[PDB]
Amino acid sequence: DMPVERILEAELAVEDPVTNICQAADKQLFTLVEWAKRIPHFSELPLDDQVILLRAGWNELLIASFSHRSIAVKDGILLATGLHVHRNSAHSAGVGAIFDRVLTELVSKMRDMQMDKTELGCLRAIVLFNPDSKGLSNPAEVEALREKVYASLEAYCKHKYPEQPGRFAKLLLRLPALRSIGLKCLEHLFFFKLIGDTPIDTFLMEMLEAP
Amino acid sequence: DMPVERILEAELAVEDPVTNICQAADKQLFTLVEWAKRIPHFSELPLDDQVILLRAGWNELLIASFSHRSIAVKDGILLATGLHVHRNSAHSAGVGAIFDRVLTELVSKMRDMQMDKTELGCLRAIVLFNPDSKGLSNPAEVEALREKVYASLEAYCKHKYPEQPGRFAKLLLRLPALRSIGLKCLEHLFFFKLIGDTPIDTFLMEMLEAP
Amino acid sequence: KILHRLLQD
Amino acid sequence: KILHRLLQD
Ligand SMILES: C=CCc1ccc(OCCC)c(-c2cc(/C=C/C(=O)O)ccc2O)c1
Ligand SMILES: C=CCc1ccc(OCCC)c(-c2cc(/C=C/C(=O)O)ccc2O)c1
Repeated sequence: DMPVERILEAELAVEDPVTNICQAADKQLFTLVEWAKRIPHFSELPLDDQVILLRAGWNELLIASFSHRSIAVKDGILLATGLHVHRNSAHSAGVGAIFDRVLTELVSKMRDMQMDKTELGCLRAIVLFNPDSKGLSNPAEVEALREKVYASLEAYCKHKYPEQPGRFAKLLLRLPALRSIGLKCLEHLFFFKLIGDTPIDTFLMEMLEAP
Repeated sequence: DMPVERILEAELAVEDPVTNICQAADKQLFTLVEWAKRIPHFSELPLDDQVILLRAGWNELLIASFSHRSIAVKDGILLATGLHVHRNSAHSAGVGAIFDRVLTELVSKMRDMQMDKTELGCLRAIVLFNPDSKGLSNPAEVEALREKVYASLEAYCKHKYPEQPGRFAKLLLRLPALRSIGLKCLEHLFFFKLIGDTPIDTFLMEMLEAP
Repeated sequence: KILHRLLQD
Repeated sequence: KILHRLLQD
């Protein structure tokens, strides 16, 4: 059983522009661990698989969080630290391209369809249960958990928004954009580290380091 | 109307390891143009939008083709040129990592679920109708075409495979892997060009050049 | 360029 | 490392 009610409880339970973005990212990594523990059956996975899943999806998981958190913001991002980053500030920092991609492809799309927190949690759980993660001791088990997530999500969409039959497919079709945006954001993270100009904290540094 | 029958007609109508891979890619770009013309309503889009869509999805479109084409191959890829590239040959060429990703995340997943050519065509049409493509004169029109594609796909899955209710979601959940694999393959293409050691033909070269 | 010529006919 | 310590308790 993969009840969306508990997945919602997990989301509700965890509730220089570049430097401020890295600070918020490092701060949310600690919170991300607590969130994953609240997703049903995640803590029951082998510890090494839990590590693999988080190291593989931490970035997309955080990006999906601050994007949905910013649906009410006008041309800006609301960082977990409480700071509002406007697209002008991001453009003046040299990261305007990827920042714009987040607004057009994620925040705005979430705002237009009024993606609720239950659907966001289900999507974050879907990316969390990535059976393609390399090194998983049992990828089939992780895929079975993913299948139960989007199985409960579809039923929730067809019951909550019965007049929007395509809402379920629309939700899943934002994951490709989430995947590419995460890769690009990660490249920026490596350039920030490589250039050595930006402070990278311990937990965020650990994610930048190889397996 | 977005009949899957015509989308199937489009798929049926177009039916050194690194150097051989680039040759096949360049050869299929010409075929990709013919395929897109057969997708309903694509030729009715503005010429500049047709260019944007193909330049944005040509790579994922070709990768999805040769992957499904290789479901019957054992630990190998079947290039459009008729050459079989085995994972050992790809590993001996230095591109074993991404080649393995294609096998585990795409070919094998397609083989396990017996993805038919109608579903492959629908997925390729979904990536073709990418409303996130930058520069589209009317992204809403492209999104409306994408919605009609996965609307017909869902009905086709629920009718063809009524005992597999999750098949529709499973199909869409391979697009994230397709997105990341395309980006990685594209990086290799740029390294091949930058190193100047690999022959890059005209059409493939045109895709490597900026807008 | 080449794409434009192929999208025409 | 830090992830392991946080996944324990
Ligand atoms: C809008 C786009 C700009 C931008 C560029 C680079 C980035 O990564 C660099 C650091 C990982 C990020 C980023 C921010 C966060 C913060 C989340 C939060 O505060 O809740 C998390 C992950 C990220 O990748 C954002
Ligand atoms: C299995 C993975 C290895 C690999 C690595 C680099 C590659 O790109 C480099 C050239 C674009 C590709 C590739 C092959 C094709 C050929 C398709 C066909 O013959 O139908 C198309 C696009 C591609 O990206 C494959």
